[PDB]
Amino acid sequence: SGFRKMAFPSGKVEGCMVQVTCGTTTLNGLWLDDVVYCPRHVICTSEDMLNPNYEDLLIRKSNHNFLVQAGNVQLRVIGHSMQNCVLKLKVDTANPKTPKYKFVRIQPGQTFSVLACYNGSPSGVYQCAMRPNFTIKGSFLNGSCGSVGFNIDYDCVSFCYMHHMELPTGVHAGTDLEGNFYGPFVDRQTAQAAGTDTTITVNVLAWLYAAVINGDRWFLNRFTTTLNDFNLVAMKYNYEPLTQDHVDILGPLSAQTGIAVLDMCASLKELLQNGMNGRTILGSALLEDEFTPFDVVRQCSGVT
Amino acid sequence: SGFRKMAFPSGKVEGCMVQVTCGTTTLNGLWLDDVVYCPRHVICTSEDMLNPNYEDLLIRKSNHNFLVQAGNVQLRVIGHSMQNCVLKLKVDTANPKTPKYKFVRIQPGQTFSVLACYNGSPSGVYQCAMRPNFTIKGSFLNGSCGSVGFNIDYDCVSFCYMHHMELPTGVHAGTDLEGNFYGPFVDRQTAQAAGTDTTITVNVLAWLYAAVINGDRWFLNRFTTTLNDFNLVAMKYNYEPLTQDHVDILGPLSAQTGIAVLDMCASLKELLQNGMNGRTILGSALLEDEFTPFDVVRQCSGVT
Ligand SMILES: CCNCc1cn(C)nn1
Ligand SMILES: CCNCc1cn(C)nn1
Repeated sequence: SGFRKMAFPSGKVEGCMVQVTCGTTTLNGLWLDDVVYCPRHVICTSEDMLNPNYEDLLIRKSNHNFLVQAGNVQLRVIGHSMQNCVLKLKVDTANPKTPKYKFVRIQPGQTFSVLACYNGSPSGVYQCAMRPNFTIKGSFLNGSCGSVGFNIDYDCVSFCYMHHMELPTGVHAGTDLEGNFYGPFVDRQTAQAAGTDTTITVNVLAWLYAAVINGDRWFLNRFTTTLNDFNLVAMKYNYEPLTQDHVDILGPLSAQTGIAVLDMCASLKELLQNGMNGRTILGSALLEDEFTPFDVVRQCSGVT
Repeated sequence: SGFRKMAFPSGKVEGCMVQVTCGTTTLNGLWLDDVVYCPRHVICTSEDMLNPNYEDLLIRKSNHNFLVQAGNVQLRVIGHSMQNCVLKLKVDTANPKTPKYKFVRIQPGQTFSVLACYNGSPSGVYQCAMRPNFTIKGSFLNGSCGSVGFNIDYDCVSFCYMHHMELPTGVHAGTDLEGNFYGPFVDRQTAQAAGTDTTITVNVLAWLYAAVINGDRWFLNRFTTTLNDFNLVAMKYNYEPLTQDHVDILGPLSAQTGIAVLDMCASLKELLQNGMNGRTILGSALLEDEFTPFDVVRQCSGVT
């Protein structure tokens, strides 16, 4: 019993982190096979960052300018290329600790683990969600860029995020491992404001199911609703619309608990309209939206 | 910027987890050097668990009854002993992945990371606090026993917890790595009720400092207080008394923010008396008490 915000075990990713230095900028790289992946803004002077031309900046760079250190050993860079907003540094040594891996681009509402690193050294691991506005609410200090987000399917690491940017509002922006930003963000020190940070409704419902499974049931009411009626209330509270696809995904939790998804929607509707009245659910005073239905099933079933 | 409930990178501990089987019971062991540490209740039939005599049960056990598997390879058990509530299985092979390590017994209010494991395989990592009533609020299913709690100081893993028990109220009890239970709990399926789960005041204050550092300042007020005045209010709200030792420990956060500890106590006093009025602090609607002052300094400074 019990339900925690749980990250994937980080060891397989710890084995991939290296330090990348270009001039006076040090950040983190991801070493998979004989390629080190890092944010292309490693080549920028904080001045450059105001209006950088990456293709022009890169003409001034040679392989030997990219200093890559794996623990206390230097890697030899034998080539470099820019793909979207990431650099790919080809090194002469395959990472011997390379796990089975994939690069995936996640959807808003999907969760992942972040291994926060500084100077290629892991500092901690925490669980994130891609927000509906394509920001993440991370914990990143200067030097943390190139830290990565991932999911693990048994022995295969799916890398989904690389950290690039903090917005003036202290939320985070980054790329998939093909170097494509999530959302409208760019690797430039400019006015970038996030859109509405809506609540990931299907994740809240998942977490309410987690609550029932773990004996927190005070919020269960006598009501039901419809997708359309629920969605009118969701919209009013800046919740993401619930689709039949979401209902289908919650089916297994529905089955396990015997609470119809639309009944749980009617519980959530009353929580939105009435608040928590100073009560908690799974030790939270707000409705948690950074567990997916898959997360709740995984944690409630003990997958390794 | 940003502040997350962050666990230590788990890789050094992942390298230590093994499966221990005695008859039909499989749980987790910790393999350090040529010793596997596991809960002694591995020898119990769920029946045994009602009133177990461990010394008598152990007379019926031989080395060859303890099946220890590290990944898909069997370890040879060449001796076993009981220390308090843990078994020490001596194996013929030193764990080649043994990190620098210590066994420490933590105090209530101290935080640590848990690597939740099943069949010797890591499932996730999360951050816990030893509660003032010597329970922890974990995420543990059947098979999770022998999962461990730890802190990391650069390259040295301090092991502080091994998971043994779920209480009827779904909170968790376990031992240090010398096999001594935290609190009054025993490895018997009997009436064990936890005492008052008080709030770890010094940790709340630490987290309020974390909030100010990260730009959440709405709760800062014009007031101060005294340790004695604050403690009268703390007692009323089932908060742990604040000592001068706690004030001393918060000194560095005081210095960094220029908010005197007693001023922050007066902010916390108003939050207790007035509530949050539907506002959040670092994305929480309740006062978080599972960050130590050391945690806040570490995360706010980016220690690896
Ligand atoms: C535009 C990316 N090509 C740069 C380069 C040059 N060399 C020798 N290796 N990589
Ligand atoms: C009471 C603990 N001693 C048990 C034992 C017996 N052998 C051969 N190895 N360990």
